[PDB]
Parts: sequence; C-alpha cells; structure tokens
Amino acid sequence: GAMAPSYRVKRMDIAKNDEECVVNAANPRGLPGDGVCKAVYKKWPESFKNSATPVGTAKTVMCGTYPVIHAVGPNFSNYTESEGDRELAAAYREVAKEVTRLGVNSVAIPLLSTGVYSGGKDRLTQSLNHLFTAMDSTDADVVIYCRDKEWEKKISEAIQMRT
Ligand SMILES: [Cl-]
Ligand SMILES: [Cl-]
Ligand SMILES: [Cl-]
Repeated sequence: GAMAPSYRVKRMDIAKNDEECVVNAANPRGLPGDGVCKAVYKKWPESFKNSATPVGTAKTVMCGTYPVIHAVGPNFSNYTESEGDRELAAAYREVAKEVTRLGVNSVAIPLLSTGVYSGGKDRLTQSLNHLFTAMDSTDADVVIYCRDKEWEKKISEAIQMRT
C-alpha cells in the first residue's frame, strides 16, 4: 500500500496517467464506446479481450502486465434514479475489491456515469461520494481524472475539505 494513502485530481486524459493501473468507464458489452472508454480502447486495446461484464460490476483484463479494470456504471437514461444510484455504488465497490486484489499502490479513476451515461444530469457529487465510500478503506493512492475546469476545482475542493 501507499505510505500515506491520498486522493488527488488531475484535469487531463486518463490514457496518459502515471498510476499502476487504470479504471475504464466501460460499457457492458466490451465495445470501444465513447469518451473515456474510447481513449482507453486506443491506448490499451488488448485489454478488451473478453472484457464484457454486467452493469454494477468490474472485470480486470491485463494489457501486457498493466491492469485495466473495466467498471460498468449504469446509464441513467435507462435506469430509475433509485436503481441507477444502487448500481453506481455497486460498480465502485467492485473497483475497490479489484484494486485490493491486484496489490497496486496507485490507481487512476474517472467519475463513473458522469458523461454520456449521466442522463443529462450533473452527477459529480453523487459519483464522487460513491467513489469515496468504496475507496476510503483501501490503501492505494487514488488519482481522479476529469476534463472540465470547473469539475477539477469542485473535485479538488471536496478532497481538501475532508483533510
Ligand atoms: Cl490531455
Ligand atoms: Cl459516462
Ligand atoms: Cl469532467
């Protein structure tokens, strides 16, 4: 584990991360997709062999020796707010189990269900709080990746408030 486990946020493409493993914001069918998923497909295409997994789960596939944890958040256009909330929390719990199983000291993670699966709603606080609930008990250094300047400031504020 990391000596003093921390949370950090960076505004840049997760495909350029400096961590020991990456979490993909995957679709259930293991398709190249859009946004984060498409960037992950371009950088680690080998990790999409048999990566299909249900909503609310995570499935890790190696690209060489680099782990890609495919985490499937719900698409809020299809689920109710209640059911989608439950599946989003479940996907993050499965990411924490995989990060622990892998023995990594750091992990790069995007905010699940905040892009095209958001159902047109701002889900920064919802998704980030489920990330914290799952990852708080792990000892890996967590680096959250985002692309929006206002989201970077809000995620950074939420991290600092708890310290
Ligand atoms: Cl970039
Ligand atoms: Cl998304
Ligand atoms: Cl963003």
